[PDB]
Amino acid sequence: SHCKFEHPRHGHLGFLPRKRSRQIRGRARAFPKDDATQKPHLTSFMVFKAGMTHIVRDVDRPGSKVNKKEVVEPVTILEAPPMVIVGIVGYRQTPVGLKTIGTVWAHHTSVEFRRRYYKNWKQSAQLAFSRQKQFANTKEGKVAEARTLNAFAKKASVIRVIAHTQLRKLRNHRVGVKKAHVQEIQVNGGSVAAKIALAKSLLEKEVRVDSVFQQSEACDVCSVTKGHGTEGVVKRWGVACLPRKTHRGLRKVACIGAWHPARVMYTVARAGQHGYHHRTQLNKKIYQIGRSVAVEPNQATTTYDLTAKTITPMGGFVGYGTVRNDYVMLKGSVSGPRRRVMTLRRPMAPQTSRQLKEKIVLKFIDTSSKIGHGRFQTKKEKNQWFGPLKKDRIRREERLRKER
Amino acid sequence: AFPSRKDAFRAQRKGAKKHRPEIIVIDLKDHVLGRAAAVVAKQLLLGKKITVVRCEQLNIAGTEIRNKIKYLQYLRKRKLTNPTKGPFHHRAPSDVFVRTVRSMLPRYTKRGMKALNSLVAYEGIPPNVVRTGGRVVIPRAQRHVCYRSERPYTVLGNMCKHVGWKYSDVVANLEKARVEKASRHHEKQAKLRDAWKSARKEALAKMPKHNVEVLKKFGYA
RNA sequence: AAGUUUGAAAAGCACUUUGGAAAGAGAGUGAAAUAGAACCUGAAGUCGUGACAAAGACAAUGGAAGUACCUCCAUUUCAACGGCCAGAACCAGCCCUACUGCAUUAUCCUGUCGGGGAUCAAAAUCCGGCGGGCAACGAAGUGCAAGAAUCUUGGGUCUUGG
RNA sequence: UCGAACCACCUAGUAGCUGGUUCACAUCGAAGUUUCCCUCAGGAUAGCUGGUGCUAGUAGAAGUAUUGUGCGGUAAAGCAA
RNA sequence: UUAGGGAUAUGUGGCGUCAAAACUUAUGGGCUCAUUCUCGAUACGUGAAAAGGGUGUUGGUGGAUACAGUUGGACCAACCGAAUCCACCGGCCCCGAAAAUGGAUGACGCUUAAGCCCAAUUAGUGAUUGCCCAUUAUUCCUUUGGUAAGGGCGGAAACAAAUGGAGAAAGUGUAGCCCUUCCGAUGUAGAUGUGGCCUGGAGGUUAGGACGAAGCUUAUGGCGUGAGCCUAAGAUGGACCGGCCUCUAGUGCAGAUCUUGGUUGGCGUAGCAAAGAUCUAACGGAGAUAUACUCAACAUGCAACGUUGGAUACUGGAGCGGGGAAGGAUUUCGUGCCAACGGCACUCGUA
RNA sequence: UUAAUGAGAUUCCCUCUGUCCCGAGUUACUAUCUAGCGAAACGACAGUCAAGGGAACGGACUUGAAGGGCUAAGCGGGGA
RNA sequence: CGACGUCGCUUUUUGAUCCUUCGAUGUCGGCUCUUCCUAACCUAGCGCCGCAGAAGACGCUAAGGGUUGGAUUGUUCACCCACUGACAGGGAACGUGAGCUGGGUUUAGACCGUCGUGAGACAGGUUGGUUUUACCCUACUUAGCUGGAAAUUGCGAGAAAAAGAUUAUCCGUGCAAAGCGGACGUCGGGUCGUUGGGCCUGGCGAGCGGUGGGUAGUACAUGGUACGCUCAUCACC
RNA sequence: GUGGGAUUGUGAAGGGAUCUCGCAGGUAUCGUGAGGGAAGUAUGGGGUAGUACGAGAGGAACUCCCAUGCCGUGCCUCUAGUUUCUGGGGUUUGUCGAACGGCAAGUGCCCCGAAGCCAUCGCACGGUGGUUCUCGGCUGAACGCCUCUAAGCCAGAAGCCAAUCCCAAGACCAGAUGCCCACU
RNA sequence: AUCGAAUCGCCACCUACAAGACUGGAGCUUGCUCCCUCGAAGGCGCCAAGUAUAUUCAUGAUCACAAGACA
Ligand SMILES: C#CCOc1ccc(C[C@H]2NC[C@H](O)[C@H]2OC(C)=O)cc1
Ligand SMILES: [K+]
Ligand SMILES: [K+]
Ligand SMILES: [K+]
Ligand SMILES: [K+]
Ligand SMILES: [K+]
Ligand SMILES: [K+]
Ligand SMILES: [K+]
Ligand SMILES: [K+]
Ligand SMILES: [Mg+2]
Ligand SMILES: [Mg+2]
Ligand SMILES: [Mg+2]
Ligand SMILES: [Mg+2]
Ligand SMILES: [Mg+2]
Ligand SMILES: [Mg+2]
Ligand SMILES: [Mg+2]
Ligand SMILES: [Mg+2]
Ligand SMILES: [Mg+2]
Ligand SMILES: [Mg+2]
Ligand SMILES: [Mg+2]
Ligand SMILES: [Mg+2]
Ligand SMILES: [Mg+2]
Ligand SMILES: [Mg+2]
Ligand SMILES: [Mg+2]
Ligand SMILES: [Mg+2]
Ligand SMILES: [Mg+2]
Ligand SMILES: [Mg+2]
Ligand SMILES: [Mg+2]
Ligand SMILES: [Mg+2]
Ligand SMILES: [Mg+2]
Ligand SMILES: [Mg+2]
Ligand SMILES: [Mg+2]
Ligand SMILES: [Mg+2]
Ligand SMILES: [Mg+2]
Ligand SMILES: [Mg+2]
Ligand SMILES: [Mg+2]
Ligand SMILES: [Mg+2]
Ligand SMILES: [Mg+2]
Ligand SMILES: [Mg+2]
Ligand SMILES: [Mg+2]
Ligand SMILES: [Mg+2]
Ligand SMILES: [Mg+2]
Ligand SMILES: [Mg+2]
Ligand SMILES: [Mg+2]
Ligand SMILES: [Mg+2]
Ligand SMILES: [Mg+2]
Ligand SMILES: [Mg+2]
Ligand SMILES: [Mg+2]
Ligand SMILES: [Mg+2]
Ligand SMILES: [Mg+2]
Ligand SMILES: [Mg+2]
Ligand SMILES: [Mg+2]
Ligand SMILES: [Mg+2]
Ligand SMILES: [Mg+2]
Ligand SMILES: [Mg+2]
Ligand SMILES: [Mg+2]
Ligand SMILES: [Mg+2]
Ligand SMILES: [Mg+2]
Ligand SMILES: [Mg+2]
Ligand SMILES: [Mg+2]
Ligand SMILES: [Mg+2]
Ligand SMILES: [Mg+2]
Ligand SMILES: [Mg+2]
Ligand SMILES: [Mg+2]
Ligand SMILES: [Mg+2]
Ligand SMILES: [Mg+2]
Ligand SMILES: [Mg+2]
Ligand SMILES: [Mg+2]
Ligand SMILES: [Mg+2]
Ligand SMILES: [Mg+2]
Ligand SMILES: [Mg+2]
Ligand SMILES: [Mg+2]
Ligand SMILES: [Mg+2]
Ligand SMILES: [Mg+2]
Ligand SMILES: [Mg+2]
Ligand SMILES: [Mg+2]
Ligand SMILES: [Mg+2]
Ligand SMILES: [Mg+2]
Ligand SMILES: [Mg+2]
Ligand SMILES: [Mg+2]
Ligand SMILES: [Mg+2]
Ligand SMILES: [Mg+2]
Ligand SMILES: [Mg+2]
Ligand SMILES: [Mg+2]
Ligand SMILES: [Mg+2]
Ligand SMILES: [Mg+2]
Ligand SMILES: [Mg+2]
Ligand SMILES: [Mg+2]
Ligand SMILES: [Mg+2]
Ligand SMILES: [Mg+2]
Ligand SMILES: [Mg+2]
Ligand SMILES: [Mg+2]
Ligand SMILES: [Mg+2]
Ligand SMILES: [Mg+2]
Ligand SMILES: [Mg+2]
Ligand SMILES: [Mg+2]
Ligand SMILES: [Mg+2]
Ligand SMILES: [Mg+2]
Ligand SMILES: [Mg+2]
Ligand SMILES: [Mg+2]
Ligand SMILES: [Mg+2]
Ligand SMILES: [Mg+2]
Ligand SMILES: [Mg+2]
Ligand code: NA
Ligand code: NA
Ligand code: NA
Ligand code: NA
Ligand code: NA
Ligand code: NA
Ligand code: NA
Ligand code: NA
Repeated sequence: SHCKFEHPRHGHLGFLPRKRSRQIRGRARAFPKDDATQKPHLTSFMVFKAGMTHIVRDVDRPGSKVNKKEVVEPVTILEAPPMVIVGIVGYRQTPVGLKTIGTVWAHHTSVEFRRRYYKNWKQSAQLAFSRQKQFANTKEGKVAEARTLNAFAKKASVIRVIAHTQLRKLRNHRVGVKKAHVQEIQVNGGSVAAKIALAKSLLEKEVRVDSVFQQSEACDVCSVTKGHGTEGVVKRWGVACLPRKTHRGLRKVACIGAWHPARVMYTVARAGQHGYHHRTQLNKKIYQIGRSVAVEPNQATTTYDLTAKTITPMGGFVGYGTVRNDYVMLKGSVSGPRRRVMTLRRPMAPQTSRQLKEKIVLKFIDTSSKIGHGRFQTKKEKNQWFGPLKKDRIRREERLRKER
Repeated sequence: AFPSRKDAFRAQRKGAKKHRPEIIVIDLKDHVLGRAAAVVAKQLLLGKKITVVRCEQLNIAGTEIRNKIKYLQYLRKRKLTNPTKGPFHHRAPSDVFVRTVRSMLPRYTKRGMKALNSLVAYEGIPPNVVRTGGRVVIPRAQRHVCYRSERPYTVLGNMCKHVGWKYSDVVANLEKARVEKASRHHEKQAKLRDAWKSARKEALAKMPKHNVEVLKKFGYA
């Protein structure tokens, strides 16, 4: 008989199977549609999630109750050290999908890029790309590279560059990994000849995030969510809890199927892996593209709040540390925990909305302690509240008298 | 597919030359889908190695909408409790022909799978088949002898493109380039073709006279 | 519930070596320890091991025909010898196919006259009168056929036996 | 162990009811219908079947015709009988 | 409609593939187009359909008009130059035609059908069997049994080895006395027959065994339609036992929620989670600091015991305190000991 | 009829709350992994489905669709 | 919309039957959870109206999505309060008890009415009344290892490749063109078989390079790479 | 050919034969995407506008803009919840002679409490093209006229298909690459 | 390098394309006439590198997987 009352089913059947992601990094499954009228450009960048904070800004949209009024928006800070281009790959269209034509490697590759080819790099012979280096720049090596490049011009419809992260430049103590994260970045815009020209010009060079994205644009985020291991149906799928009277347990699905079909359907909620799934998230507005603190210390200083602050909150980002490189401030939240590498992709949905077109001007960036109810924005503000402490007197007295 | 190093090493030790099995290449353009499949299925069961090309130009009787609805009724059949390991609906015209041949074979026997594995299907004519030799047709499965030309018919590629096939434009672009390249090559080699024609015509005046009379008796001169 | 049924005799395993011991490895007794003390014989079922056979997913098993490989099995043959294999000859018997005559047409076959028809004009389809008649090429697709495969060297018989 | 305890015995209590019932081949081969029965999940009793035959091996034959000679009130028809 | 086999023909059903047969036959005629249960190809099988309707197409019947009917032009008659329109009845197709997992002319598919009706057999050429499938028909071989049908059976004569043969029983039944001939052969319940098979004993007879009986083992083969019989081998055994005639019986097992013994997957699985708890050094102990090479130690002897001293904790006087009854009867004590037992362990023990 | 009494049956109000909206976090003992020890129930044979017929609801049969093998933790649709 | 009639469909009602199950297929309702149907309540389109507008009626395609909170009752139904775009109807063994619950139904205790002489009876009322087992196989959910195209074998050779002394006997460029542009030499030896023969190897050089020594400026996010010059070494050789 | 093993059960050490197996792949990246899943869906307000329509009474809609319900995928800056960081303080009974330090009350109890986890109790994000239905039309016969149709066309639904999104080569990728090795 | 194998048509002339209601080309009369390459052959390959002056074939004994196969 039919169910007594109707309610929507729990969970999205399009995110199946709810299994662990094949990779820990975020990878774009598709790239934004190529349009030949634009100049060649890169379409993605790899960043690292540092932490979260909140900002203050005026809202510009007319007709709203918050028009020309201040709002508070949570933001995510992602560290974006520059990326190194190490290779060029070309794809030709076939009736069974894209096929790689070949790979043009750079003449020199970084040590941290070659570490990706080893499980124990320090105790290995470290012979990666040693024969490729000797073969290249020779008479036959130069011809082979030219022939591969000509094949891209003749048969390729898609041109991608091979880029890798710089964990030496990140200088993060909690990240752990020393082998670079390698990904392919599609070159959109222009003709195929123009795409190869830009890719060749980028070989062995550093690429900054601000040359791939702009301050007020939106972007897509490809990332892997935080893992929770095995979880029950209540948490994994959001089913209701059974009454306290229930024998043999409450956090269960009461009926996992009718008598016929004499099977459990794939649409029934079951316990299993929860979290650590790859997700492509849409329309994350960039709120700031920050410069490295070594270059510009006043990262969190705005035209309205003149306090000299960096983006790093008092006491550091919890479990991550200091943001020492360029960074991207995305509106809202992104999937995955801190320290995790993430891919920022140029948006694929239309960007004609008023919300997506709005120009963002930050008025205040919070830098209070993320540890336990931060009430000071800077260390100087904390000093003015307390003044000299007992440990300040001891340190000063020894310096004032014993050393002088 | 890709040969093993042991296989390559054995061949060099044997010192053999390049080998190609006897393969029949069928041009399926303007062929009735069911009649071509039945003929090909019997030939596969007789031990023939068959490669079919231009599967996107096969024909089915009736309007395109009627045959599109026929495929959509096939698409809706799936194992409800688990669509994986359910019926697998292939959208490409070459896979549609392969499925049609498979249903005309004893697919659940080793002998039937030997016949099925001897068939290779393609959309268009790929480069590895272009120069292998002359293509064949099936006269009893051809459209202009099978359909009354007043009746509407569908082209398999046009039907497949609207039910999920995503490479209709790729095949069309590749087929356009193939015909231009083949036409340019055929526009060349004309001098070679006419040179041999005049050599056969002029040779009649150089051979012994009684050999010419024998040729005339059997209609070769 | 339980045969103390080891062996003819206890001759019931001295002694060496490893082990805490139980025991193992040797060495001895005995015709025989795979007769070592609940000890004659020692089955089935189940399990271990070595060797080999392979084998997708058709639950496995099964039937019928072959084949590949094995075979501590049986029998036969080993000189103009064979009870083995194969091919051609001939015979007898079957089973097949080739080669056909008798009868019958008439609502028919022809010529001619008249009508009628449609044409630029005809002819023909068509209907009557009269005169002749075999539509006879492999005449008809109509009734029945008995034609010695010897003449005039058909085929098969690994579907029979010589 | 209780709407009649436990132990041994009569007791292998009776059961038209349920279950089981151990070698091969050969020649034959059914019935669920009749009558009676406190008879309706069972029996007797004819019928069908096997075995043994007996009698002068065409005899007193026949799920069939033909020809004579009887029987009939269903189909149809009728209501102007 | 059925003994065990072969060949040749058929029956029903079929000849696009699956799947043997028209490698999609003809030099046969017509009809049909059906957009989400998706035209049709369903005898039985209603095992899917009606009333009603269609200016879909293809046929008929009967009437009407012919310088017609339709247009343009002035509610009727004129230009304009060909066949129309009125009613009715068929064929196929269509609508009527809505159910619950995804699915069914068997599937694919088929539309110059591979659909429906009809009609053929290489086609207006010359005459009357296209092809494929049976446990059917015909025929050949073999078996078996008859309400079976007949012949032969008084050794014809001759014939050593070394170098034509063998048999010939007056017979129900056997390895059938031999030969020829004809017919039948499936079968539940059930009946009967069998010089039919097998087991333990008895009266007879004739044999075997220490140069190996019974029993047991088998890719040991042979014989029999079978029940079974026999041989071979044992790198099995160690003392009895086979054939034949007759007699006799506690005489043949796959199943009875059958009986008894043993084994077995589940399975190194479920578990061994109330009563809070143990740590440390030393001593004891076989219970260790247990090692080819390399090698300073870790990364190659782990984990577990008893006693004593410290530490920590529990019982908390209605006590895991100290004594008795009932019940038990040596569990008490010392020494020794660790096969079994104390569901882990023990060097400890109510063993 | 009835004061008092009631682990008796019923209705309402105050208080109170995770009973609920609507779930979240934490602890001990498990489960889980290891060392030692070590069962039972059950067990024709087995174990992927759709439709079809069929003793009218198949794991075996017909026609299709799936199906590479072996595994750990769960789970209660089927195994009528 | 449709009387008198008439033709259907459905299996969400009851009845009829007695085919399956009586060496047992767990009974109502609710809770939970998933899926399916369409005879469509809302949501998307579109016709028509006794269609001015607004609000509606009727109909077509369409099941993708949605379809509520409560008082009484064990209830299914029913009814009322309220919200809403709307509060549509159904199937899945009257879906779903080794998923729960146990209020009802339907044991034994007990009370009432009616009936019965009585023991007792009542599709009459009432109160109280044990809900067992998964560790097996599939299914499903996650989680590991792992071979395999003759789907384990055959040596059983098929490229969504190139384009030539038969893929050998060079590299680019071009259209499978016409053409065009490039290429390290030299001096010996050994060793096999028609032309400046194949292969192996040594000595002098040169060139393109890989590493390290010494040096100068510059680039890049700024410890760490690249680049000029010059030595040494190795490789093509 | 070469390398490594073995053969059938009553002894030992040596010789042959005959079988089986290995003899070219390993290891690390970046990608392809067949097939399968599949998701966004509704309401209100502003404005249109007291306008169209209507005698009056009454009284709409699309572009656009702003919110919201349900559903979905995440996240932890804020706010809230949670404490065996028994963190820091209090506080009761017992207890070590007291103080100190503590301890016991299976976390004694009370207040506050980081990190982590977590709530539509907080916060962020949730998209594009086609093919067609029904239907409305264009051209246009059949049938001199007529007619959306019959041959052709146009437009076109929350349906359907693909893009986006998730898993992904038993889909056996002759896709591309890094190092050895083997062959050469 | 085991390895003995089953397979028995080559190509650098087919290995380009499209249409069968009309595709060799014209005319007007639109189904006839006229012109041509006459509308029914991918080229080779089958034993003298080419149609002739020629030349080793055995005993591999009458079938047997061709006892051989880089065309
Ligand atoms: C009272 C009453 C009516 O309701 C029921 C409910 C259950 C049953 C049991 C039967 N159901 C099928 C099978 O025949 C039986 O299964 C078993 C386990 O016995 C009978 C009647
Ligand atoms: K007999
Ligand atoms: K037993
Ligand atoms: K029952
Ligand atoms: K509507
Ligand atoms: K009662
Ligand atoms: K897809
Ligand atoms: K789908
Ligand atoms: K693969
Ligand atoms: Mg509903
Ligand atoms: Mg329900
Ligand atoms: Mg329900
Ligand atoms: Mg309970
Ligand atoms: Mg309980
Ligand atoms: Mg914080
Ligand atoms: Mg045609
Ligand atoms: Mg001795
Ligand atoms: Mg012995
Ligand atoms: Mg003995
Ligand atoms: Mg013994
Ligand atoms: Mg045994
Ligand atoms: Mg064994
Ligand atoms: Mg089977
Ligand atoms: Mg065999
Ligand atoms: Mg006349
Ligand atoms: Mg006459
Ligand atoms: Mg004829
Ligand atoms: Mg004759
Ligand atoms: Mg003969
Ligand atoms: Mg013969
Ligand atoms: Mg008692
Ligand atoms: Mg009875
Ligand atoms: Mg019985
Ligand atoms: Mg009989
Ligand atoms: Mg009765
Ligand atoms: Mg009975
Ligand atoms: Mg009975
Ligand atoms: Mg009557
Ligand atoms: Mg009458
Ligand atoms: Mg009357
Ligand atoms: Mg016969
Ligand atoms: Mg035959
Ligand atoms: Mg066939
Ligand atoms: Mg035909
Ligand atoms: Mg039918
Ligand atoms: Mg049928
Ligand atoms: Mg019928
Ligand atoms: Mg009708
Ligand atoms: Mg009609
Ligand atoms: Mg009609
Ligand atoms: Mg009609
Ligand atoms: Mg069908
Ligand atoms: Mg049908
Ligand atoms: Mg059929
Ligand atoms: Mg006979
Ligand atoms: Mg004599
Ligand atoms: Mg006798
Ligand atoms: Mg019989
Ligand atoms: Mg006895
Ligand atoms: Mg005797
Ligand atoms: Mg043996
Ligand atoms: Mg055996
Ligand atoms: Mg005997
Ligand atoms: Mg007995
Ligand atoms: Mg037995
Ligand atoms: Mg039993
Ligand atoms: Mg076991
Ligand atoms: Mg366990
Ligand atoms: Mg327990
Ligand atoms: Mg305890
Ligand atoms: Mg101690
Ligand atoms: Mg050690
Ligand atoms: Mg130790
Ligand atoms: Mg205490
Ligand atoms: Mg206490
Ligand atoms: Mg006290
Ligand atoms: Mg006490
Ligand atoms: Mg004691
Ligand atoms: Mg123990
Ligand atoms: Mg099923
Ligand atoms: Mg179950
Ligand atoms: Mg469970
Ligand atoms: Mg009913
Ligand atoms: Mg019943
Ligand atoms: Mg049960
Ligand atoms: Mg039962
Ligand atoms: Mg059940
Ligand atoms: Mg509808
Ligand atoms: Mg809907
Ligand atoms: Mg739905
Ligand atoms: Mg139910
Ligand atoms: Mg029902
Ligand atoms: Mg239950
Ligand atoms: Mg229930
Ligand atoms: Mg259940
Ligand atoms: Mg109750
Ligand atoms: Mg009374
Ligand atoms: Mg009660
Ligand atoms: Mg009661
Ligand atoms: Mg009670
Ligand atoms: Mg293989
Ligand atoms: Mg204490
Ligand atoms: Mg608190
Ligand atoms: Na005349
Ligand atoms: Na016909
Ligand atoms: Na006889
Ligand atoms: Na435990
Ligand atoms: Na009471
Ligand atoms: Na079953
Ligand atoms: Na099947
Ligand atoms: Na808080």
